Amino acid sequence: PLGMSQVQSGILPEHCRAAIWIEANLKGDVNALREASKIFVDNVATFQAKFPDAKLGAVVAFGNNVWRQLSGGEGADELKDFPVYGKGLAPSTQYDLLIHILSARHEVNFSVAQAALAAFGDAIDVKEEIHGFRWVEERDLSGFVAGTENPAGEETRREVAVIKDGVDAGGSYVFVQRWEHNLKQLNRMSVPDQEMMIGRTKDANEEIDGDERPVTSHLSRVDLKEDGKGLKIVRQSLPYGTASGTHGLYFCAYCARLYNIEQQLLSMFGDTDGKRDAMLRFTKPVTGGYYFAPSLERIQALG
Amino acid sequence: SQVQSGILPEHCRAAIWIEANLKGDVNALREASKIFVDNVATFQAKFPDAKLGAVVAFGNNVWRQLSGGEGADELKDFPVYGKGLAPSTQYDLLIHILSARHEVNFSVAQAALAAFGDAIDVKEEIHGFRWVEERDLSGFVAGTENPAGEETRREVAVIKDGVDAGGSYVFVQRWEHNLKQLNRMSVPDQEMMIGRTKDANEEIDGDERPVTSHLSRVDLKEDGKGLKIVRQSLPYGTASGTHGLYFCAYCARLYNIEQQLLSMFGDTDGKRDAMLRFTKPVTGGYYFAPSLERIQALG
Ligand code: HEM
Ligand code: HEM
Ligand SMILES: O=N[O-]
Ligand SMILES: O=N[O-]
Ligand SMILES: [Mg+2]
Ligand SMILES: [Mg+2]
Repeated sequence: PLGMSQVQSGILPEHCRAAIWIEANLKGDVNALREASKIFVDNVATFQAKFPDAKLGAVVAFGNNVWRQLSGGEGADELKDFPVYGKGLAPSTQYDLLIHILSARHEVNFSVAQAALAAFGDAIDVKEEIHGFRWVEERDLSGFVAGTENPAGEETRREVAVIKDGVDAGGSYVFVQRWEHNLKQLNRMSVPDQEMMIGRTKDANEEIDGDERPVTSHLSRVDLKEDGKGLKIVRQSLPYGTASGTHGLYFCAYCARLYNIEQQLLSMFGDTDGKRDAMLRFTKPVTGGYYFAPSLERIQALG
Repeated sequence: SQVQSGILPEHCRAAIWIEANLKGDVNALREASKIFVDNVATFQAKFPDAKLGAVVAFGNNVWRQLSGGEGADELKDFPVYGKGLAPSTQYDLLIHILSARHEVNFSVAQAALAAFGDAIDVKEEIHGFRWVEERDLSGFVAGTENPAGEETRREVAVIKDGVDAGGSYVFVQRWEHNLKQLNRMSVPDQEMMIGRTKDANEEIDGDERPVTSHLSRVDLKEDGKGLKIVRQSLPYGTASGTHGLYFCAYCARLYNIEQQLLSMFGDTDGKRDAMLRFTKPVTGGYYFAPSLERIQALG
């Protein structure tokens, strides 16, 4: 549709059961990312045509250094390399390229991931590939329901995640961060203590009032308002891993303003008020990066 | 004697395999196995749509101890085949979980680990998934000639009588595919390597395909009697890292599996399976899956 800016298909879908994230560095000349990105989004359209019931979406997104090159420095004014927070409590592993694929069918996501790798070829060095899965009752592996207060429905998710006007219209900022859960440590905590750590009840998933939970509770850290206006984000996080090996949450969020994500990280990691998130008692982040997801027509026009 | 629930279900969408060694007292496996099979029954009741099943199976040394040397006459440690071309990684314990729902399998695998606790040392945990059109990652449909329906699957996989009635022998072997090597082959050449056409999945006449084709290696008859097995194999891995097929088969006789391995790996006639051009096995083990009644009678 001329004069408009179409969002990449992976930002908005809700309740998808499976995802693949690929994070990679650029190995050679940045020009190689131009044709590869166009091939990949075309492949996504082909898979959507072949598998209409998968409800597939995907996003290509770029780190600061390569996006500044590809854009000539226009727009994406908030973009920067992911900093450390809490002096290293949240480590930084900023890469050049993020691919996020999500759908109702893991097997379709796998084919799409293979297509991404064929498009980019040896221009990229893959740093990790994570297969996310929705767990029972949409719970995080800790046993708490994850997603309840996420923006709901296309209209509100667009408001929160999608830039509305100007050169970046239809684009979004992305944050990804892989957490490694220590479930043995979690299971040493009583359920009441776990509920004070999160800020919601475990079985029934009821919010515990802000004046009845510690300021270190996760909800107290991240449910932030500025003069009454919530700093909302669109989360796409999923569980990942093996039962006997590494497992946790692959955190992913989209926002039209990087600012909202950063304020939540400054809060969680001790930089705002000297207190940190209680979830650090059982889980820790081991990666972190910021990316810019251009509109689809900005990709299709790379050249 | 009732069969363990994971042998017979067809067309699973996802599986988890856990291979482990015994670190503690062999007697710890008795109570743990009973706990786990009860967990599986509870999960089936909670998730009836999942069509969940699971199997606990034991390596030769531990099974001889748990059984007092009675039955399981064919059981032995997995040897190398082809003098080492197929490696051997025999462990003490196999747990196989399968269903329509990966997330249910994950909860079941956590329950297995809780039941066995620190008596076991996990050596491998593999998450299988059914790919598009039930194809192996090579692009060839996998499973077409597998026994179909409970009647025939019981005939092939489940021991009929005696002390082992309701049990089965299990073989597991992880393969690592090199899809770059595969993709350098023309499609006609790939078809002659497998023995079936790629898109349409039609058998190529045995008289017109190479004797090294996969089907010529594994579709074996003895005076016209097919040496059938029940395969539960699935794709696994990451797109950018290691990926392949996790091969898994059940049979009432270990013999049928072993004859296929001797054929594939050059021991029978000096010829090897043509798929070794692009994929290779990296683990291998044999296990005995007792009936449920036998498990209940352990401790
Ligand atoms: C180990 C990692 C994490 C776990 C297990 C986790 C878990 C949860 C849970 C259980 C909830 C409550 C239900 C819900 O409304 O979704 C929640 C809410 C939320 N989380 Fe997290 N989370 C993690 C990391 C993060 C990070 C890193 C951020 C932000 C940078 C974040 C932002 C949010 C937000 C904004 C909410 C909604 C709060 C509200 O408005 O009520 N989470 N999370
Ligand atoms: C890389 C590993 C393997 C791959 C990709 C593979 C793939 C295939 C394919 C594409 C077929 C044809 C369709 C079908 O009927 O299922 C097939 C058939 C079969 N495979 Fe394999 N296979 C592998 C390993 C093995 C092993 C290790 C064995 C036995 C020990 C085996 C036994 C069989 C049998 C019995 C059949 C049916 C043959 C017939 O009666 O037509 N396969 N396999
Ligand atoms: O709130 N973590 O998706
Ligand atoms: O024939 N391999 O499942
Ligand atoms: Mg709130
Ligand atoms: Mg035949």
